[PDB]
Amino acid sequence: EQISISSPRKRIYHNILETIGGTPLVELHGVTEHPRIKKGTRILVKLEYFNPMSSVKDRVGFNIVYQAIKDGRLKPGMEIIESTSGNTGIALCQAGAVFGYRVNIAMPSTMSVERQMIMKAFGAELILTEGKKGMPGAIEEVNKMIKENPGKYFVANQFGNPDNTAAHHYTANEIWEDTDGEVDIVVSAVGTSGTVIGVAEKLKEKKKGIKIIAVEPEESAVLEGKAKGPHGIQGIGAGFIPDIYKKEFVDEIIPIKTQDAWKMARAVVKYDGIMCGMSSGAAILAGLKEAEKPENEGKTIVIIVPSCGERYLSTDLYKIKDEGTKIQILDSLLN
Amino acid sequence: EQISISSPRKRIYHNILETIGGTPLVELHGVTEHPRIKKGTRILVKLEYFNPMSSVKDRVGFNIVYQAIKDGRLKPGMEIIESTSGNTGIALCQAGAVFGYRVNIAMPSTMSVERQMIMKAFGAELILTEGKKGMPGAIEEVNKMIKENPGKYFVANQFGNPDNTAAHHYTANEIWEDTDGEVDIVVSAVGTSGTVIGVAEKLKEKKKGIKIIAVEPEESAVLEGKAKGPHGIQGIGAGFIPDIYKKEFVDEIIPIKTQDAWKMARAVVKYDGIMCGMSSGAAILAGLKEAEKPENEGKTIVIIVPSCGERYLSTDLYKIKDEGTKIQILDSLLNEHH
Ligand SMILES: *Cc1c(COP(=O)(O)O)cnc(C)c1O
Ligand SMILES: *Cc1c(COP(=O)(O)O)cnc(C)c1O
Repeated sequence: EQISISSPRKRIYHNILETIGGTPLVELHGVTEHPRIKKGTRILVKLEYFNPMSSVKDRVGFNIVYQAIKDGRLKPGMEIIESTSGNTGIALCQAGAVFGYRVNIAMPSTMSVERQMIMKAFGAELILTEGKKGMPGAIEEVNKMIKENPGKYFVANQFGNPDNTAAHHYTANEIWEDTDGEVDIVVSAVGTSGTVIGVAEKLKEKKKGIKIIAVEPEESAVLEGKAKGPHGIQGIGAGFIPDIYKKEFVDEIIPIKTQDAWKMARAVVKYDGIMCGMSSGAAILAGLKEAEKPENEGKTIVIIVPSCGERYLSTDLYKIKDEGTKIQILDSLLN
Repeated sequence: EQISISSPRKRIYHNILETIGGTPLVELHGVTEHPRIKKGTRILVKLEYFNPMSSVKDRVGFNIVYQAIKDGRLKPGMEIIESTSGNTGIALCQAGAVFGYRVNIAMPSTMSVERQMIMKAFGAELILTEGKKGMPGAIEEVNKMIKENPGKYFVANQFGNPDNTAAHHYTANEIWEDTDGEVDIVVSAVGTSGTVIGVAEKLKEKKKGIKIIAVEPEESAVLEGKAKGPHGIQGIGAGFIPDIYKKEFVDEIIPIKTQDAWKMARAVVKYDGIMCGMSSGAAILAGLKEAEKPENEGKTIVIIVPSCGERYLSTDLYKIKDEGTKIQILDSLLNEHH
């Protein structure tokens, strides 16, 4: 067979923010080579690290800040300020630099040492919190900071800001377009849940039969009624239900163990040559568990890949190695 | 003024390899705001970190393996090898993974330890040579391996492989289409020279008068006949003139100093929100200087941005915090004369 690379975009972008979105939808083949996965069943991954700062959050940082400005909620003199688990902080720095607004961030030193190492360069100004802080380290921090410093700050409030969810109607349109309306199932690991709900509401609008599946850490299955627990899937498992979350739009929630998520992440880069992050591992494994169900035969399954594994080198993601063959590794992951 | 994000690609890719190329051409603004740069001249950057592994090398690693598999130089039973500790090794690992070929990358033990990890992630067999030996030590190991194992390896040979250069006819094609034939000048920091020449070859077929400019470390201006020397602009300044290099296609060569390249890279991310790498900082500076030249008013200048600054967090790229207002920094970057 022949392999054709991408053609010219035929567009000259005015600024980096215009290169956000329109991320590639790619077929998985290596990790899908399994007896119970029919050839008619298509498993596609939507690579969000193709965004300017390699994360799905690029859509969110841009939208939150952009709307706030056109709204009047953010105006000359004020400053953006948020508390995040990583990529959101980065996307806000990217938007701030372009719009000319100084950014302020507060995150838990426990996520990924290199996310902390990106905000400075952009012109940001940090503060970081305790691990096991989960959010009281991210969230509250800014709360107090703003408090006495009145109408000077604009808080992103990613977990409750509707402009987060809204940015994903584009993610949804992209999925619908790229599959020419064949998308049957969409799988998404949840952080703020802006992606899962934003996509769900926009796709349901185009076709109600689509099944929306949320993915969360088994060690902190909060969407499934459990309590905040410790886990290693960076980017998700906030430890509480986001205000922007709407269960009515989610059909099934799948819990994934931190380790299986890492292991899946390893198989995906090894057998498909796609270097996805930790949360992507959880999303893909859950997507593969759907692909083997008898009633999903022939269906088209789209899985969001939030980030790239390179932003996790400092972690244990690629530390331990896996024994056995591919089919061997795939079996341990599915059963 | 309205800001519109990208539209759906309206396409499903058979594999990651197919998402290579077709990189974005973006207008620079913040760093072009200096009295000596005219309002007409257009300064654009081609972001090659939009490739699947964030570097211009994805095009090269792909084409080398693809062309070899097509010609029969690479076949079942063989393995890929290459002494490289940069982006090319990563590029080859990605191709090998998809095409199903074992990859072997040789590099000094002591350096770039998780780029190493990135490579091991793809399942690459790392060949760590003696630290104080450097790249020459790794190349010696490669030569030793292929010599003791005749017919077993396929050497990428990025500095002398015509398939490197050929890959950039696409890069060229993209610049031509994206600028609707308007491109006047192309600036490219040189590593293997695959980019500057592959683009020049194709573009000089499109129209007469397209200026091709190569950029290199001012501390190792080998293309300019100077002597090899120590510099800090990763990705370029190989220290010798690559076999695929063809002086005929290059109109001008601009030497850029290491810290200047770094200083530009910071200004670009800070004032344009584009986190480019070291070599990108060098090319952009070079490109900006061309933009202040009287004869270049109203022209369209295209600058290649080889990689993302995220792959340089362990270096001193962002360690130094520049003092001064934006104008002070830009003015300090463009104050050299004649
Ligand atoms: C932010 C982030 C997510 C977010 O999922 P959402 O539903 O959009 O909040 C997922 N994965 C990673 C790695 C992230 O950084
Ligand atoms: C590979 C690479 C280059 C290459 O320049 P070429 O003329 O194409 O060899 C430049 N910069 C960086 C960072 C690279 O990795």
